[PDB]
Amino acid sequence: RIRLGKVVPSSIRIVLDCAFDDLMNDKEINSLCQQVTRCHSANRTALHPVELFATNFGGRLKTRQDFVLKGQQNNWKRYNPTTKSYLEEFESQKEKLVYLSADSDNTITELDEDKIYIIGAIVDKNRYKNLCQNKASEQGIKTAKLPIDEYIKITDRKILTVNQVFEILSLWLEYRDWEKAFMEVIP
Repeated sequence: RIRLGKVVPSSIRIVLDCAFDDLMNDKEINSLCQQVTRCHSANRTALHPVELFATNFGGRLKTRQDFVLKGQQNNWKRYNPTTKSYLEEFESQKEKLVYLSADSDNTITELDEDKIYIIGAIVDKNRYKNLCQNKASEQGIKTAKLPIDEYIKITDRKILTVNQVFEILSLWLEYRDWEKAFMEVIP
């Protein structure tokens, strides 16, 4: 791709919620692990890089990572992995958390610089009905989906990966146009 303009970092924080390794087999972990790297690489070159968080980061996911990258991950900026839940890291900013979920009745129309956007670090999330709605709802936090229904077939929407959702958000900061952003990532 070709990026127009000067790189200005963003205040926004984006959290990969990695507490779902109960759910996946090894192959799915291996695949999640690659999508995590991919989020970081798209962040590395964004026009407006965020602070990327990996919460509840551990277990088979951390293992697969160190296995594949052999330590390069520790050199990643602006990248904050932590065993703590996003609920802990952001104890003082709970009302600033937004859990993204295709099942929300809310829709993002813009991202705010003061907010914290969560992506469930889960593969084939389609086997799990309302999985991320249930979780955030139970926590008292707001959920929202991306405003992309006019651009994606409902059966493809459910198939969007963790880096795809990240890339859409990152690319939105650059173009401030949800359709330019979406099209850049999908076709």
